Amino acid sequence: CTLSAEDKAAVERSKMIDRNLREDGEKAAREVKLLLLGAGESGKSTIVKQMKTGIVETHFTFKDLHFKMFDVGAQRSERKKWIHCFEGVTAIIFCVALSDYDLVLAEDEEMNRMHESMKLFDSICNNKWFTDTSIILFLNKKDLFEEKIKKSPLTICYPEYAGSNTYEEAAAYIQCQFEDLNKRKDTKEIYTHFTCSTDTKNVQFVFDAVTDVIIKNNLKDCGLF
Amino acid sequence: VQLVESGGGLVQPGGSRKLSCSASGFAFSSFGMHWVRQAPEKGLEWVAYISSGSGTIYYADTVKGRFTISRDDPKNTLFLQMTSLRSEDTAMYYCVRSIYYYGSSPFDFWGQGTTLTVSSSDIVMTQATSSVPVTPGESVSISCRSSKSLLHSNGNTYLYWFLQRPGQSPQLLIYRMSNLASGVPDRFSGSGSGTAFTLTISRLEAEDVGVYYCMQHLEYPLTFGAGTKLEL
Amino acid sequence: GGVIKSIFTFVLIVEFIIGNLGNSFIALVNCIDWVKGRKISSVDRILTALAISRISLVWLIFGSWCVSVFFPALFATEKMFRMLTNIWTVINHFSVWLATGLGTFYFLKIANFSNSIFLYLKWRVKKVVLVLLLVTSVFLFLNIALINIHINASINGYRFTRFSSLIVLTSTVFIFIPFTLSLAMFLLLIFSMWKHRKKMQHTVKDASTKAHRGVKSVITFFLLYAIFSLSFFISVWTSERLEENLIILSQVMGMAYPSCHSCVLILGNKKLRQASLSVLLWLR
Amino acid sequence: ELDQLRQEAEQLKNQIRDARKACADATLSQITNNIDPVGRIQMRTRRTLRGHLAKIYAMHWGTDSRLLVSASQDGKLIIWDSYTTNKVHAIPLRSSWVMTCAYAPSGNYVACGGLDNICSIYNLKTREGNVRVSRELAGHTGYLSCCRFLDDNQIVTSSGDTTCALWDIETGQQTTTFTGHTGDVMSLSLAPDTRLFVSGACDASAKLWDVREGMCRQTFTGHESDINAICFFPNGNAFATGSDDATCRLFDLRADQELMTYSHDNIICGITSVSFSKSGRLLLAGYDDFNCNVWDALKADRAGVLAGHDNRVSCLGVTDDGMAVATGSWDSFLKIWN
Amino acid sequence: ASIAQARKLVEQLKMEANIDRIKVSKAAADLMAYCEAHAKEDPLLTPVPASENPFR
Ligand SMILES: CC(C)CCC[C@@H](C)[C@H]1CC[C@H]2[C@@H]3CC=C4C[C@@H](O)CC[C@]4(C)[C@H]3CC[C@]12C
Ligand SMILES: COc1cccc2c1cc([N+](=O)[O-])c1c(C(=O)O)cc3c(c12)OCO3
Repeated sequence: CTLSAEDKAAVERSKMIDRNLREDGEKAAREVKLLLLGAGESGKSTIVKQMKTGIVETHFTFKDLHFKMFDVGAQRSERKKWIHCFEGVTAIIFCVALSDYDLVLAEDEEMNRMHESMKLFDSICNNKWFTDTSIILFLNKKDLFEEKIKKSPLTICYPEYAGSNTYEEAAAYIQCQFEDLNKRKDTKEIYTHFTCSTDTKNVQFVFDAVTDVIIKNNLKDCGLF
Repeated sequence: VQLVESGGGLVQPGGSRKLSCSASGFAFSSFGMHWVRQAPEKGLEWVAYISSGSGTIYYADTVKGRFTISRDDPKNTLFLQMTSLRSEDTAMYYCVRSIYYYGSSPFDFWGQGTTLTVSSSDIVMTQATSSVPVTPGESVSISCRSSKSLLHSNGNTYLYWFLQRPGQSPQLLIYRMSNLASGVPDRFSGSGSGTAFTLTISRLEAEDVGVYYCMQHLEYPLTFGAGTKLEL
Repeated sequence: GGVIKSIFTFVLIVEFIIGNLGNSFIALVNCIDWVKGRKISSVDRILTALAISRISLVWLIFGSWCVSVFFPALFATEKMFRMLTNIWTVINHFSVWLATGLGTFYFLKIANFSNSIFLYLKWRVKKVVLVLLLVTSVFLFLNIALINIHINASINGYRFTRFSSLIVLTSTVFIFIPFTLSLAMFLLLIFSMWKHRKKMQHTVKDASTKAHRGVKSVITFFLLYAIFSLSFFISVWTSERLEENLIILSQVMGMAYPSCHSCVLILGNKKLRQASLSVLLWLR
Repeated sequence: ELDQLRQEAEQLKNQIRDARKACADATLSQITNNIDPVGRIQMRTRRTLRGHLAKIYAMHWGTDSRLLVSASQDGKLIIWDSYTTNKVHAIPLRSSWVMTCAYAPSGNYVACGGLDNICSIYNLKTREGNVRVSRELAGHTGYLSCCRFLDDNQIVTSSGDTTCALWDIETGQQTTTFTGHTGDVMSLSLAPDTRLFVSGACDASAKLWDVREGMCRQTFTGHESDINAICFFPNGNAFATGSDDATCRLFDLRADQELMTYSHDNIICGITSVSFSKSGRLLLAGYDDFNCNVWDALKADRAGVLAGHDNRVSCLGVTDDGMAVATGSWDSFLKIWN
Repeated sequence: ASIAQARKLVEQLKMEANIDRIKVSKAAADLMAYCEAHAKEDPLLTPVPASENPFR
């Protein structure tokens, strides 16, 4: 033994703390963590409102799965000095507005907003920390994008685009560009959804994407990958 | 913080009674509980101990088998179930809290106590001083001797000092022979060598009159002292 | 006659050395990972346990075959017969139930059924796999008790090829049971993956495609083992076979599992496959 | 007209550089050429503190050289007994995104902060028996990076908003703001005299501040990348900085420019934590290569290596008595070295 | 606009310019002397006996 009475009770307290830490960690492991990234207006407010300071932690439960959504848009600092804190998130929710192809930034008007979103997507999709972290790409401002493309041309943001000016082909072109920006196609997947204003279909898409990441990670620890 | 105790009163020999210790004002789940007796004109005697989470339970030799101790952490209450009482159990039972970690101060708070009346190998610590006449403003060196050395291999000596003013619950003064408890004035200071320990008061005040107790915490059959008593 | 005995000896030695290669490679790769400070996953721990059990089994059976071709007089002892049967049944029960323990691990980590009992099992994979071994411990005791009952009658009658056949039948049934559980678990995992694939084909369009080359190998091994074990069951339960080569045949068929399933697991695991590629590079 | 302010700034910078060059007469390498080499310093993992289930990002010893607090993204601050592996407390953080933690010199309070832009002061010696939140200091517009206690009532906090702060805990207000940095401030170390402290930012500049006065005294620029860690020499007249360009540099306040460059050709990964030894001879730096390299301060020679971490060594501290070195890293493990 | 910021930068550079400076030889000597005087009380540089070490 050689342990005093109070030393023994201290070890007992440490064991109780062990038990509480293990319980909290087991609870945390079953709950999915998501990092929300966006450029400019993006649509983060709308996407957060659909599924109900520097970090805005929004928690919701969907189909026996507790969701943690972390917003980092208010950091306004060097992204590379804190982006490693989010290594280990199940997925990154990236929102780009499709109404920003014909809209330029307030400063440096020569740069387009969709091009800023593409630069951000290149930054975080090919980032060294987010190598096995999938991206749930959200393409919002659907109605505004359709109305604008009814008259405006897609060539403003894509001078190398050859196709009609309707919805489907333009949306497919934007999606294809955004996934083709992913250099590491052998370790991560990009899930794309055109944001809907009907019911909880968007949250359903997040749930299925998270289910894929969970199954794929389970395959990874099981070594089947 | 408060530890109000219920139960107690007249009890026929061989009977059973339940003593409840209501806890309020502190994190009860993380505090290890204790029970201490005091006969109407005798010293303090330890009874039981239940830890945080009820993992470890210890009783005394005169208590084992007859008494059982349990805690209801959600209800923040402590129990001391009693069976086959006898006349030697006629004492005021005190509810004692004790947290245990590095730098902790075990036996911080003592409850007011309930008077329970029954109708008709371990360490031993002695305080040969017993009563002593005293005058305010002087210096008093209350001494207490332990049967075996209380200095452990961890460097911590395990002697505690307690103060019981007339008609008041015992109060912690010095823990680990040197550490002044929270709220105690700086006039109190303890020292010793492992076998002999002295508690000194640099200046005496009218509030210091009472009975002083020395306690060991090395081996769990906790032993108190007879109690040095100060009289003006 | 003699030609089939030689053919079965040839398949005996082939199974022996392929099992040696597979189990040694698995154990060595995982031990290298452990000693070098690399990550020690749960799957590689169960793989070490399975490889140890399988290599011990194949060494036991090959030593049996050697002693049959070295000290045939020792093979009439019935004391070494009883002891070797008991030891082999114990170790083989451990190996097979740890194999279906790895099956439980895969099933309860990967599959995504919505059943409440399934969720309960899923969150406690390490409890299920350990408790699963405990529940089948009585099966091990029953298996040991049953063969001991049969060999006791054989010794009394002796004071034995038919008795060998009867104990072979008993052990074959009791090894069919865990393999059956493993096959049901694998089929359930495949069905879960297919349901998931259909759901995401409808919704978004997967993780199933990440591990697909191994499923074909596992299906091939399961089908071959099922047909071979059924054929052995007929050959040693109904077919006469003159009871001439049932000792060597039983040795080879009971050693088929610890030898070939190690190769199938080598194919399935990514770490073992990468180390196999590294070994091939080192050879060249 | 901005032109002649720019010209005057250039002239002042040239004058400062000329004064530094005039001060630089003999390099520290020349003076320390005849001294006894430190030799091979080999330390063993005396105690591994398990229990964290996330990446440890910061830690700080108490003044007793026994207690130890550690912060990780499990939302938990754990105060360990280093002599015997034991957690005296396990504080559940309000925000799990912690990047710094502190231990008060008295030991009564523990500070915590991170991507929540809040410095949370936790009271340990409470009559209730649980660790509570004494004060939640807010006011930074950027994430916290390093919090250090002057005493039980004052704390100096470095944020990513390019500003360092001093606070009064009882009022929970910004008593002084230390502005002047261009990039995000990543680390800070209070001098033993507690009147001065240096803070390192992403602009590859180390700055020296006066706590009482509130204005920068000297600015040091020798690095080519962001400084992630900074630590005072025990003397108080020098300090060392570690940057992502895989080199550590020693600066002196009196001379106000670099003295030594700690770099190896094989070292490409940056430094995440720098702590001196008790005597200042051993500079300990935690790198991103999953290793912590012991550096001789007087001679730029690798005295040893403290390998044993599976992931990047994020936090690294040395006891006040010099009897231990702790090197918590991203593998959720804390190791005490001796 | 940024003119005020330029004035603050100029004033800060001026204040940093007129500060007392010592030769690097003296600073190096001071650091070396501090290392030499406090070397023995450094457990890491000179390992303590197993009896004194509390992390046995
Ligand atoms: C039944 C399925 C699961 C596998 C078949 C393999 C079993 C039945 C094999 C493995 C080892 C074999 C034994 C090896 C050696 C001996 C000792 C000898 O005196 C009689 C045959 C006997 C006892 C063999 C009988 C069959 C046996 C027990
Ligand atoms: C690529 O290999 C696999 C992929 C997915 C599943 C399995 C598997 C390989 C094996 N196996 O070891 O051959 C098994 C077994 C077994 O045979 O132990 C039992 C199972 C399995 C698998 O799924 C649940 O039940």
